Amino acid sequence: INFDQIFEGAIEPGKEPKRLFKEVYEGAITATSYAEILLSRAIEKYGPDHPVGYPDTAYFLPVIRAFSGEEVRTLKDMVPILNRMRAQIKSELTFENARLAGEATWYAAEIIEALRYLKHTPENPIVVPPWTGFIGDPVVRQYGIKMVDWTIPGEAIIIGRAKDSKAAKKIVDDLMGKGLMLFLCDEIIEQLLEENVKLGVDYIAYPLGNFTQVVHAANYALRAGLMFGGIAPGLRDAHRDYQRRRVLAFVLYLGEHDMVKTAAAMGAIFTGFPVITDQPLPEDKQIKDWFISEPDYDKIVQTALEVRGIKITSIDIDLPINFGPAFEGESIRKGDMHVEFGGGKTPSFELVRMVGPDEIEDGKVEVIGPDIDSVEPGGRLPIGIVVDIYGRKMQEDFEPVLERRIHYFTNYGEGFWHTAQRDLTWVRISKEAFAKGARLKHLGQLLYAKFKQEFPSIVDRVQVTIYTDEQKVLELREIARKKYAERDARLRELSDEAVDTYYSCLLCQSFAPTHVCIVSPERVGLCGAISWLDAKAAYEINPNGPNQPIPKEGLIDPVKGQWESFNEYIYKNSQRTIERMNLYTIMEYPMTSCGCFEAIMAYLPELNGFMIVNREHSGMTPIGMTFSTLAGMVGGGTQTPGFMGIGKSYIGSRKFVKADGGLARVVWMPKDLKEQLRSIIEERAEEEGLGRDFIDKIADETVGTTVDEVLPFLEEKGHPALSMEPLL
Ligand code: SF4
Ligand SMILES: [Cl-]
Ligand SMILES: [Cl-]
Ligand code: NI
Repeated sequence: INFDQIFEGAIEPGKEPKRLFKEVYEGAITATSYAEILLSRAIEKYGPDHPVGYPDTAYFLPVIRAFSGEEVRTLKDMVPILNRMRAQIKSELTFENARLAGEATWYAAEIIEALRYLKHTPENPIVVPPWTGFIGDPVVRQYGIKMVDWTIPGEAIIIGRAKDSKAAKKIVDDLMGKGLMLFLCDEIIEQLLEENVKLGVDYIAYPLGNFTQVVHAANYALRAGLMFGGIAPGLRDAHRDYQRRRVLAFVLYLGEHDMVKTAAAMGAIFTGFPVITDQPLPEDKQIKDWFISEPDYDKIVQTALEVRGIKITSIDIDLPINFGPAFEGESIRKGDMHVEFGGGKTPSFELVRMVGPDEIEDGKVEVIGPDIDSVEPGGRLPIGIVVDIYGRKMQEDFEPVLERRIHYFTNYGEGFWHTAQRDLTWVRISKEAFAKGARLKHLGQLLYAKFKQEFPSIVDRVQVTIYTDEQKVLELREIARKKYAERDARLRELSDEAVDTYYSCLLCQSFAPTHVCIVSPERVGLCGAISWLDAKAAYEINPNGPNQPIPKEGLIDPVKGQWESFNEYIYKNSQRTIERMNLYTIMEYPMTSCGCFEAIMAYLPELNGFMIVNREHSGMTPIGMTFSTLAGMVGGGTQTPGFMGIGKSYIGSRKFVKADGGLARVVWMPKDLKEQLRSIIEERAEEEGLGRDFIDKIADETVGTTVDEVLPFLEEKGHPALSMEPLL
C-alpha cells in the first residue's frame, strides 16, 4: 500500500509552488507553537495526569487515533505526540514536506480543541446550537446510512469567508440541493445566518465554529474509517486510503488566505481531499488537482465536484423550493405553517396503485379541489394523494414499497413536511414555501419525477392526483383502506418458517466491506429500514442489486438458527472472515454490524440477562459503557459474541433472540426506548405469558446505571430472567 502514489504527477521537479509550500511551513510551525504553549500552560495548571478529551466519542482524539493510534486520555499523553509532529515539519520546500506539515497542523488543531474542551461540561457548554464544535459519534452513525448509498454524494468543508453573504447563500443552497454534507468554519457561518439559511445537525450542515474548530471536520471524517470500516487505530495509510476512496470530501477555501488556514487545507490534501479557493492564484501557489483557484462563484461548486469526482443526479423539474436530504429533518412550527392536511385535523390518505395500460396518461398531475391559496395562513384542507402506476414489469407487491417512498419524497422539499402513512398521514407546508410559489401541483410533479427517477425499470407511466374536497377524500379513503387491508393480510402470512428464502443486504459494504446483513421475515435489518418484503422487492426490481435471495437449506442448528446456505453466502460475501451465523442468538456466532444499528444489546452475566441501548440515549448503561463506546466494539463487521446490533422493531419480533430466551431475558432498556415500543412489548409479553405488565419489570436509567443499583430492583420485581439459566 503506497498511498502517496496518488500525488505522483501533481508537481514535476523544479516548478514546486514555493509560495504555497512556504506559507504551509509557516502555518504549521505557528499551529504547533500555539498548541505547545497552550499544552504547557494547561499541564502547569491542571497537572500532567488531568483527563482530556471530547464529549461522546469512542475514539479519544480521532485524528490521532486514526493516523497514529495513540489512546490520548490525559494531557501528558499529548506531549510526545506534539513533539513528534513538530519534528516532522521541515524547511525544504517539497510537496511531501508540505503534506507532513499539514498532518502536523491537523494534530495541533486536534490538541488545541481537546484543550478547549477541558472547560466543557454538558451543563457549562462551550458551544451552543446551531453550532456543533466537536460532533459526537451518534451523529456520524445517524448519517452513515445516507452516506453508504450516496444519498449524501460527498462532503464540502468550507472555511473562511464568502465574498459576501449573498454569494455564501447561493453556493450553500446549491450544495444543500445536491445533498452534500457541509462542514462550515469561520465567518461563512454568520454570513449564512444573516441570510436565514437553515443550519445545524438536523440539516446536515454543521457550523463547527472558527479557527481550529475546522479540525472537527477531520475527526468526523476519520471516524468513518474507525467505525464502519473497522480499520485498526494507527494504520495511517489504510485510513488515508479509506478517506480517499470513500469519503468524497473537498475543501472550499474562501476569502483572504492566512498561513494557518493554508496549512489546515494542506492537511486535507495530505489525506486526499482537494482544495478549491475563490482567490486568484499565481502559478507558484497552486497544485494541479489539489490546490486550485476558481474565482467565479458561478463555477466553484461544479469545479470542486468535478475535481473530487462527485457525480450528482438531479430530477431537473423547476421546483420553486429547494429540495434535498438536508430538509428531511426540518420541522415546521405552527407560526411558520401556511397550511396542513391530515394529522387528525382534516381527512387524509396516500396510495400507490398499479394500473393497466388503458388507464393512465404519463406525467399527468391534477389537483381536484381548492389549492392551498384557498386558505388563510395557518389553515387546513383535506388531502388524498393517488399515484397510479402502470409498468410492464410492475407488480402489485411493489405498491406498498413505492408508497413508503412518498414520505421521504415529501420531506426532502424545503418547507414540505410529512409524517405517518396510509390514512394517518400528516402533511404541512410552510409560509416560506408558499411565498416562493409552491402549490399542490408542485408536490405532485415532485412525486412524479422522483418515482420516475427511482424506479425506471418498473414504472413506464405514472400519474398523480391530489383531491382536496372533504367528502370525496372521505369516499376515496375507503378504497385506500381496502388496499391497506389486503397488504396487512399478505404481511400476516409471513414467518421465518413459512418462507423458504431469506435475503442478503450488502448496501453497507461501500463503507463496511466485511459486513453482511441477512433479513428474514421476523428479523428486520439492523438499520431498521429494510424488511424482508423490502429486500425481496428490491431484488425483484434489480436482480443484480445488493439484495439477493438465499434459500433456507443445509440446516445445522434449528434452535440457534444456523444453515449451511447462509453460512456459505456470508463467508463468500464477508471476504472469508465470517464463517458462521446463528440467527436466534447473540451469544454464539452473532450476525455482524456495520455501524448504523438503531440499538445495541449486550449480555450482562451479573443480571443474568440483556441490556439494550438505542443510539439516541445519552447516559451510562449497566455494562459500564455508553452507546458510543459499545458501538465502537459492536460495529466494524467483526463477530462479537455477547453483543449485537439490531433494529428497534426487532425487539417486538416473535423470533427476537429466541434461542436466548427472547423478551423474557431483557432486564434493562432506556425509559424512552421502552415507551417507544410499549405497545408491541405489551402484546408480545402477553403472548409469551409474561403478562402485559412485564414492561414494568424491565429496569431503566431511572432505576440505575450500574449492576449494583439494578439487581435489587429485578429481585424485588421477581424478574423471570433471574430464575432462567445463565446464558454463558
Ligand atoms: S439491511 Fe443491513 S446492510 Fe442493508 S442498509 Fe440496513 S444495515 Fe445496511
Ligand atoms: Cl513553552
Ligand atoms: Cl497514549
Ligand atoms: Ni451500520
